[PDB]
Amino acid sequence: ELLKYYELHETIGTGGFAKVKLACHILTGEMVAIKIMDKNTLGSDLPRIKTEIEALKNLRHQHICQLYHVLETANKIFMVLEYCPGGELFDYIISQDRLSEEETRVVFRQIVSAVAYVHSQGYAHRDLKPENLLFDEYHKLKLIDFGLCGSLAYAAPELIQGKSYLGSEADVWSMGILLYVLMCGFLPFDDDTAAALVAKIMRGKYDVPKWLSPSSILLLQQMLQVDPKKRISMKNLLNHPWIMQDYNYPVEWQSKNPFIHLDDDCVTELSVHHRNNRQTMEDLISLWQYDHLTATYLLLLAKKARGKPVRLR
Ligand SMILES: O=C(Nc1ccc2c(c1)CNCC2)c1ccc(F)cc1
Repeated sequence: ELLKYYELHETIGTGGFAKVKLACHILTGEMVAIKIMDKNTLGSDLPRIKTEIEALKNLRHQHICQLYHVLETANKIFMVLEYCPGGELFDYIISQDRLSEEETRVVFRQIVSAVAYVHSQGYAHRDLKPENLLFDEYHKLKLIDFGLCGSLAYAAPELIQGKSYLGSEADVWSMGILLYVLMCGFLPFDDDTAAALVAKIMRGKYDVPKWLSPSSILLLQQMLQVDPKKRISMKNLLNHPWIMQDYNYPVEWQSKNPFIHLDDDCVTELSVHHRNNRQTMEDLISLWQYDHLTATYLLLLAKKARGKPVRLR
């Protein structure tokens, strides 16, 4: 209803919180994903989502899944998001059992990039797990659900015991757990009772498979220090020996597509369409409301990047 700015297609994952519906932006012809939140189901965590959405308006990175449009009806919230055909990182591992060191490295370098960018913008994800890591058609990673139950396995020990934590030192712990599951295909700390799970995280002791290389084991033990003072810093991680073991350059965390100025061709096409001049069109865009204009601009930008003509129907 009312979001007939879009033709609706397939359903690609329902949660008891938010469902995702596939869609097509009428004007641009561009494929999109729609996260459908129900305000009734949220309730005591609506500002949780509003703050999540407000962070997501200020993040423009190649490994962050792009927000196009927010739409809030009487009872529903619609997030219009970058289309990620490739699927989830979680489902990518379970199908390969585990990834090669060389492939984990390729993927890991992308997580580091997305996460470093986020930090530089003065945010921490505070939930890095393979269920938040989507793949595009070019098999590049995109980061989702910035939100902050079964994230207890990926939780930092100082986060567990309600101590004073830094959001980056936590993000580093999470990336250690993720690095483990990438190479092994199972969790380093895992238990049926959640108290014994909490015990193993504090103990800091974990299994090491025979297939793990020494540099791997060594990076893992740098990353899964219980004491946050002892954990590897984000700064030291970008140019780490292991990280640079195949592609001998540090992580390119800097946004490769910054929001700088508005694109000329997009502004001219929106001016002809919305039947007003360049300046009145530019002012209207620069307001960045995450309405249909923001979606049309950002999706015309997408169309331009593909080498398709910068035109609405
Ligand atoms: O576009 C998304 N996923 C997607 C799109 C197409 C297909 C899939 C996932 C998986 N089956 C093949 C087709 C997507 C993007 C963002 C998001 F938060 C949730 C889902």
